[PDB]
Amino acid sequence: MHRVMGIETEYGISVPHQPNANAMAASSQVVNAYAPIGAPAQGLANVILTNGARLYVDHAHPEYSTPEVTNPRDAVLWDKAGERIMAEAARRAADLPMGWTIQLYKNNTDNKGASYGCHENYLMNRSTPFADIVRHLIPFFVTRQVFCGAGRVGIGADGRGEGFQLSQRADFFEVEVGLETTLKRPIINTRDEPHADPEKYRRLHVIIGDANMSEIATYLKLGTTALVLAMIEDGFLSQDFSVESPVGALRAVSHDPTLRYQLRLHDGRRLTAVQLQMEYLEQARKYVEDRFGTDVDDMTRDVLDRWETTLVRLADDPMQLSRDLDWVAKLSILEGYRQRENLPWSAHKLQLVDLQYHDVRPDRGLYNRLVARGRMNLLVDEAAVRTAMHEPPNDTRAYFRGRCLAKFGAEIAAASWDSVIFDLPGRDSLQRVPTLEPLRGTRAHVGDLLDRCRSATELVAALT
Ligand SMILES: Nc1ncnc2c1ncn2[C@@H]1O[C@H](COP(=O)(O)OP(=O)(O)O)[C@@H](O)[C@H]1O
Ligand SMILES: [Mg+2]
Ligand SMILES: [Mg+2]
Ligand SMILES: [Mg+2]
Ligand SMILES: [Mg+2]
Ligand code: NA
Repeated sequence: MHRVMGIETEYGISVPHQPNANAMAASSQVVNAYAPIGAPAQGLANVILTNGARLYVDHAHPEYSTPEVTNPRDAVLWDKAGERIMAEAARRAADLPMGWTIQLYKNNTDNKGASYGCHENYLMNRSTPFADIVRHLIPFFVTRQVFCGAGRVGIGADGRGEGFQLSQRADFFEVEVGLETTLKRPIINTRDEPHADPEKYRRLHVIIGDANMSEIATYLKLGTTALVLAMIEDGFLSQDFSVESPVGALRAVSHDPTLRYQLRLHDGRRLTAVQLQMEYLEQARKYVEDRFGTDVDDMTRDVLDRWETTLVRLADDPMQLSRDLDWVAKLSILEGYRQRENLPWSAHKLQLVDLQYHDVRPDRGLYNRLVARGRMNLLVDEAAVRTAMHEPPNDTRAYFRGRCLAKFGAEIAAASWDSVIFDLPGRDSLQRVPTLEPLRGTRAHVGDLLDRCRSATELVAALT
């Protein structure tokens, strides 16, 4: 599989025993405690890291945005590195004089009414009609939470309805299509800031997904979506999967973790979320055969196979997926508490456990404690994750960005997705090197050049 993509994750943040601590100040401490090993991004803390990622305060939250990658396995890897970066940043923040003790959560709600975002970004061709993107992604986004959901205790935006639901974010979305990300949240966000030539490219800005801990969930989330987008772009999909009341269906699907809720399609068909997902899987399979046949790459085949297998197991018995899906693993933990301690779904302790699942600390987060016991299926190994904290992917412009920050960090004034700004001794003016093509500036393009250059001056000279 090959499509430029990236994940932004806004982290939940709290300062224990300082319950009214200013969240912007706490977020700033986190980012500023990690900033010694990045460069300012082009008045809150906002930096680029040597792995090509952005780390910044997005109003009330610290946010980590992966470098651009080309496939869902690398998306998992550099997104997981972001969890390690957040944990280390909070650890370092506490070591600084007057530093606060700050807890961070890779989730989407504080269970107190606030909701924050885990955004997926997908490079698309400008020539794809946005109406087609909307028509074909709304039913997919409504139903993919049967394997993408992270689980949530509490029903409704204020979390006071009693029960468990598939997704953290479903209750906070109110419209089908629109521009905002924090109010009147739209299933299809229309932000158009491509960080590339807008005549050729669109960055599809997806805001509906829960942050996932499980690598299988993040992999399926990004991979299945990317396959659906390939069908949209070519014009492959003939069927109209439109659902009658998309916002209502998003919530109803989430509120039924038995996976029996039947959606009403515009054509009167009644399908479960799993069944509509199966119709997307079967279309994906016909599309890959028609465009690739037996020449399908191994990662595309793996995503197709895992997507199909997961849907069959969800239909048979979702609990056999506890090593794979966040909502299933979390539900398993929660049902254990309900059995051991005779707790109803409204018990406050279950909302604490819900949040603990997402704690970035290796010994305190419940997902991390499952991984420590080898109880979750993983796609990458920890050695690779640690490397990915500091080194970029080799096959996007993040390579050029991250390696320049590592090797020429003394001469970088700022950087962003679309440029690196150099300060050369003896040159009066700052030197802006644009990086407009997401697939230029790879190790194949510039690895040897960067190896050879001993200074930013030699690099900048070579590029003009
Ligand atoms: N042209 C593109 N196509 C797809 N992903 C992109 C593109 N440019 C940047 N990205 C990815 O988009 C995300 C941008 O993060 P951020 O700056 O937080 O975006 P936002 O403008 O939504 O806040 C990153 O994960 C980055 O890798
Ligand atoms: Mg962002
Ligand atoms: Mg944000
Ligand atoms: Mg975003
Ligand atoms: Mg932006
Ligand atoms: Na936002």
